[PDB]
Amino acid sequence: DDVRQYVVRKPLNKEGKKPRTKAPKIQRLVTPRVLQHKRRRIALKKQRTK
RNA sequence: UACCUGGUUGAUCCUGCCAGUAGCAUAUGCUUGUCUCAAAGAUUAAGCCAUGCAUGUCUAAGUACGCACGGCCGGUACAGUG
Ligand SMILES: [Mg+2]
Ligand SMILES: [Mg+2]
Ligand SMILES: [Mg+2]
Ligand SMILES: [Mg+2]
Ligand SMILES: [Mg+2]
Ligand SMILES: [Mg+2]
Ligand SMILES: [Mg+2]
Ligand SMILES: [Mg+2]
Repeated sequence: DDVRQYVVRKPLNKEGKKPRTKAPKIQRLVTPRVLQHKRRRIALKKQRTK
């Protein structure tokens, strides 16, 4: 299941401004950046060993 | 600038101090037109304090769902300033 689908959003409607919806930033979410950081942490050990 | 002078006697030569002389640093008195520097509640009380200020800090890079502002899609995690 996808977490990004099930985020609880907040409606936000002030007088004189268009209606809006806001959702929080998901924390502890596996993203390609996290995997790439782990990949480089692994890849530095190979350089040290060589 | 390696310097002296007056004072004890009726008069003289001495010892010997007092006073006289020139710097310096604290206060004080009188006086004071122009410019450059410049010390400044140490001395008696490390005695007592009204009031105000004198230590705070964010980058692309720890944590933003404060519309407090703000552009597009509009479930389509999180645009950006903060
Ligand atoms: Mg995280
Ligand atoms: Mg005489
Ligand atoms: Mg003298
Ligand atoms: Mg003039
Ligand atoms: Mg004092
Ligand atoms: Mg004192
Ligand atoms: Mg002082
Ligand atoms: Mg100070």
